[PDB]
Amino acid sequence: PASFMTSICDERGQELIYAGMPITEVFKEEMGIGGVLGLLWFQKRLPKYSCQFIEMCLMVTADHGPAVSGAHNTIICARAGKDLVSSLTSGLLTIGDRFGGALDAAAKMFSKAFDSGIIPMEFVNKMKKEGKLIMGIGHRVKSINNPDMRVQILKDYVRQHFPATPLLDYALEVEKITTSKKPNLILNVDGLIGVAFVDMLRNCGSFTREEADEYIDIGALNGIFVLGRSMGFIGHYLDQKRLKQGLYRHPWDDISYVLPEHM
Amino acid sequence: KPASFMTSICDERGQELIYAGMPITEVFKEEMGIGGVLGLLWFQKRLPKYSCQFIEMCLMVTADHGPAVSGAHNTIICARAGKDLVSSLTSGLLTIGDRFGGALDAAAKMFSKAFDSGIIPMEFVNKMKKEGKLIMGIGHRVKSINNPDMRVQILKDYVRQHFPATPLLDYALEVEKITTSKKPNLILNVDGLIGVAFVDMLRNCGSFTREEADEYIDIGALNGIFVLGRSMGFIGHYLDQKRLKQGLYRHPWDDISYVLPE
Amino acid sequence: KPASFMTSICDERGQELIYAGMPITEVFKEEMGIGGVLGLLWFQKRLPKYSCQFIEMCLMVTADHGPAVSGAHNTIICARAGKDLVSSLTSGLLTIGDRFGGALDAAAKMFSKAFDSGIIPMEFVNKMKKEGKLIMGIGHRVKSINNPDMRVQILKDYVRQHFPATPLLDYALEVEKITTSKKPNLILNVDGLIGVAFVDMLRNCGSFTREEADEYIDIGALNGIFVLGRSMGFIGHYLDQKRLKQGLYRHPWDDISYVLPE
Amino acid sequence: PASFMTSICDERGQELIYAGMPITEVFKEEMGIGGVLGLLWFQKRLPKYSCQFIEMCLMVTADHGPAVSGAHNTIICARAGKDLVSSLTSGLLTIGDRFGGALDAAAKMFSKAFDSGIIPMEFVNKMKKEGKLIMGIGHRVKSINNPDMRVQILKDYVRQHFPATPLLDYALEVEKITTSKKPNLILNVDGLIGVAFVDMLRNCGSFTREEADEYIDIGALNGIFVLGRSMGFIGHYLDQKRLKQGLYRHPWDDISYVLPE
Ligand SMILES: CC(C)(COP(=O)(O)OP(=O)(O)OC[C@H]1O[C@@H](n2cnc3c(N)ncnc32)[C@H](O)[C@@H]1OP(=O)(O)O)[C@@H](O)C(=O)NCCC(=O)NCCS
Ligand SMILES: CC(C)(COP(=O)(O)OP(=O)(O)OC[C@H]1O[C@@H](n2cnc3c(N)ncnc32)[C@H](O)[C@@H]1OP(=O)(O)O)[C@@H](O)C(=O)NCCC(=O)NCCS
Ligand SMILES: CC(C)(COP(=O)(O)OP(=O)(O)OC[C@H]1O[C@@H](n2cnc3c(N)ncnc32)[C@H](O)[C@@H]1OP(=O)(O)O)[C@@H](O)C(=O)NCCC(=O)NCCS
Ligand SMILES: CC(C)(COP(=O)(O)OP(=O)(O)OC[C@H]1O[C@@H](n2cnc3c(N)ncnc32)[C@H](O)[C@@H]1OP(=O)(O)O)[C@@H](O)C(=O)NCCC(=O)NCCS
Repeated sequence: PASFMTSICDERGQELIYAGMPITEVFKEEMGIGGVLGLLWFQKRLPKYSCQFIEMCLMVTADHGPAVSGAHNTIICARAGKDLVSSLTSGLLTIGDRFGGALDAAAKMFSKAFDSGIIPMEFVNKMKKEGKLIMGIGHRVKSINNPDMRVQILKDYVRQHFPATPLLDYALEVEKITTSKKPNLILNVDGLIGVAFVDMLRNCGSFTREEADEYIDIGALNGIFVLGRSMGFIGHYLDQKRLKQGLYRHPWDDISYVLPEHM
Repeated sequence: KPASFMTSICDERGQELIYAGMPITEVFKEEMGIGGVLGLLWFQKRLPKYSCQFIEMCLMVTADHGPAVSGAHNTIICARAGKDLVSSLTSGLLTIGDRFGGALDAAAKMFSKAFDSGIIPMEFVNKMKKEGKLIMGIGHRVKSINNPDMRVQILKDYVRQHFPATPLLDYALEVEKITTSKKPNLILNVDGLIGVAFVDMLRNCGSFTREEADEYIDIGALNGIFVLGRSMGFIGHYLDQKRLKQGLYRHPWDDISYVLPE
Repeated sequence: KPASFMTSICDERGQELIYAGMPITEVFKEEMGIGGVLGLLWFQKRLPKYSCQFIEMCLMVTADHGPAVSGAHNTIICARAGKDLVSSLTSGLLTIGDRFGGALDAAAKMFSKAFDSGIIPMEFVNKMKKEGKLIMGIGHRVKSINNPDMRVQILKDYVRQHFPATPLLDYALEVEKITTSKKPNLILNVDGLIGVAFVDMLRNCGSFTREEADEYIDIGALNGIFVLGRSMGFIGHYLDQKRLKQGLYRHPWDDISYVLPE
Repeated sequence: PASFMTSICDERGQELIYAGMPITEVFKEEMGIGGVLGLLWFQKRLPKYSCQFIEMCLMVTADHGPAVSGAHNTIICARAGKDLVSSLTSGLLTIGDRFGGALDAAAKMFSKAFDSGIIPMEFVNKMKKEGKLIMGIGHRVKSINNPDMRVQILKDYVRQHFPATPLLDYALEVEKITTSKKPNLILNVDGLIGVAFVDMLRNCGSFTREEADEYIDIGALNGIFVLGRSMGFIGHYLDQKRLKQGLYRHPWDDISYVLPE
């Protein structure tokens, strides 16, 4: 009896198959990278606007400079003379709850609040009372004084193409409240993509409510940022190889050593 | 004090994000796509549209090749071990670079070295057979002339229809005519096609000098293409094992030979 | 500009290296060993000799458990793909977690909470079984009451002979009597044994307050013991695959059920 | 035919075995961590002085502060709220030719020079003429004026306990020359451990010259630093969490953005 099960790709036959679509049909149907992601991650032929939204998400998350945790770590590996994969992975491993990997939790938290019937102000006050950070809100450098154009682009697309945007609308109401409290509490790219994907999955017509919930629960949304930002991290690796930057060592003047005494 | 880091690809400090000198709104207004964003971030060039589309086609054809290959299998094992997406993806990516996923790069370098040495295809084939070296990017387990690899056919047709010049692909196709005459399954395979066509894009699209094209190949651009493309399939395998509720795996002892010292 | 980083464990700025307030020469003069260095670097404490020796025993008993387990299997595949030592080690380490090798933190937390709350062993088990929650540190795929784990025996024997008190181990063993009477594979596994024995060590060695001991459990120190110990074996498997001249692995299709959508 | 082959550990029986030794015998013989490493990596019961040297190497490489590439990367992951393994791995992935991973190359380069009969001065000149860095030489902060006590501790042990140290003696002659040229060109911890392991493996009696050279070739020596430094990287992970350190973002003033116009 077979010990493994697989559903997404069959490479055994005359032609490669992605989720029951032979590769020739993938190209004949002009499915693009977004359509291939729809097949491999969601086992569906998603609508064109959904495929294009996926591609837009990969484009807008591609890079955000060398200062962020993962790009900084990739740059260090590259400067340590490591190979592409080691350097990329060293940076990818920083993606999580604080940096880049709040899409899953933003989708879950905003969907829960919305579906439960609580209004935006009740959601904000409940999270504050419980000491819970709102996932998908907040940014170290972008703010109401320095808005995030990636969020604007995504919003504009969703409004032009999506048949329904109730969760995005709810999250934008939350953002009006949080930014009035502190200017950095914007709806960040993780929050935008997360809530937009809930609206997309629930209303595109390719999924049942249970199927959409399963995709959010198993972590598909965070994958969008991982795949998108991998392009920028590889770009930083290549750039540092071209720049011929030597081994980095962090300066002692930026480190406070406070070791135990009387040992 | 002087800056310790240098960067050339992206500037997020302003009001509007910039990728290699193009503000993010312009990237979208010019319909650059994923391939154009790659050209900006990896090469700091605005590539022609046909080159951007070829890059996307490469990412589509390399997206996945089933669960049995080294990296997909390692990602599946992590997923079955209850790990998170990034850990599982990275466990599989870490298998890439030599015997798995390294042939795009190896084929681009080998064919480029032969072409740049000024030797003709027959001299190249004979030099490799004398040196007991396999030609990288040549050979398939079952495909042959008149039974093509469809991934090769699709990409090759696009490249020949859109690229102004394809001298390295032309050379590789001349090598294929010779190797297939020796053994019919010695076709130009998908690694060979992508490798040589990617070199032809860098050398002939007009955005690079030869020094820049050769440098991007040397520092690993084709390793990047395989990694970025295949990451999509590996994430897919992670999600699939969770969808299929697959539990912890432990390899059976009946498929392991234990030969410890006496 | 104020310092952006804070650190407490090692100072390499002076002529002589310092580990947690001790110059490296003093570490060797005091014969601290690997276990004593771990006490300094992970806990910033001087530990009794039996605690240091227990730590070393844990690292020795977790060093390896064959090539079939998730992480060793992944390391081997990665070595067979021609990759380097660190990539291959890390591909295997990334499988460590809730199902394989990384149940020490959760076992320590769940047994400590039950023990501290005064719940008797049967009430803890029945609760967990009624709730469908797995008891972390219980269960094994191949070891059982019919095939006992000698690593557990060795650890138990040491802890009972050398520790001043073993209340959490004693509680966990009462739980194991109950779970193994239900199903023979529901043994106290190495993750459970080390997890509870470390709680007993931290709480009763005299180097920690209860609050300090609870914090190190909370932040995840205990899983580190298995990661550090098993890294020796995974490096061993990497070297073994090179010494055995093992080639590229591909999982056999006969062991995979392809159920794609129609 | 079996799809996997293995020779280091057999867990199929009632009692676990490491390279032919049942786990109870490992403890009965007081083999320690160093002895277990001898079994799992070298398939040998090594002499006690070799086992103790292995343990000393793991102790001296355990940590070297938070500024080095790998510790820094681990710290960044920890500050990004990641788990232990992800954070450790992010730092281990920096180990290589420049940082922590020059033991294999130092052993190879020094062994091939020594065996070739070339004297230390002519080896230094030959590498300089060929534009090749001497692996195992050099350090960013340790120098003639800021010596490395780890190297001193290791040297003292090797001189007191090893039966023969010809490669270490040769490397120390190379160091005298390179440090006269530039103060940073010390024999670093990678070079010391690499060359000492060649002396250990060739002269402990457990290996033939062929077996000893194969170990250098497959890359066992780099594993000593990886295994040792993993303790320090885990220590940094724990430390950042205990210190409740938040998400890090590098300051823009320390980055020169030079994009195309
Ligand atoms: C991204 C992030 C680390 C940036 O935080 P920051 O700008 O450095 O802000 P600080 O951590 O200094 O916190 C400042 C204050 O804002 C509050 N705050 C920050 N982010 C918050 C959020 N998401 N929800 C609620 N309150 C938040 C803090 O609790 C703190 O309040 P206090 O003054 O009452 O203590 C943080 O907003 C966050 O963790 N967000 C959630 C994860 C996420 O969405 N990440 C993706 C963006 S990188
Ligand atoms: C796919 C592949 C296994 C098919 O080969 P095969 O039909 O099994 O060939 P065999 O191994 O049975 O060898 C049969 C003959 O074909 C030759 N041959 C096979 N592949 C060849 C290649 N790529 N270039 C030149 N000659 C080749 C062999 O040298 C042998 O010649 P001989 O009979 O004169 O000794 C093989 O072509 C291959 O591995 N190609 C990929 C090369 C590559 O890109 N490798 C990347 C990792 S280095
Ligand atoms: C290690 C582990 C995967 C082995 O599981 P296994 O032997 O393959 O058993 P299965 O997953 O097939 O489960 C079989 C039955 O035993 C039960 N079971 C297995 N582990 C259990 C646990 N830790 N607590 C309670 N019940 C358990 C299952 O609930 C199931 O019960 P059912 O017959 O009523 O449905 C599992 O015991 C586990 O996850 N343990 C907790 C994690 C841990 O401590 N890991 C370290 C050891 S590798
Ligand atoms: C560790 C290392 C990166 C530190 O370098 P550093 O002190 O920052 O020195 P720089 O890179 O600024 O180079 C300064 C000069 O010393 C020379 N140099 C540095 N390391 C050298 C070596 N290992 N062999 C010969 N010359 C060396 C450089 O060539 C340069 O010479 P130049 O001024 O004539 O161009 C470097 O010594 C090295 O790569 N060593 C080999 C790898 C190794 O053993 N690493 C383990 C220690 S972290």
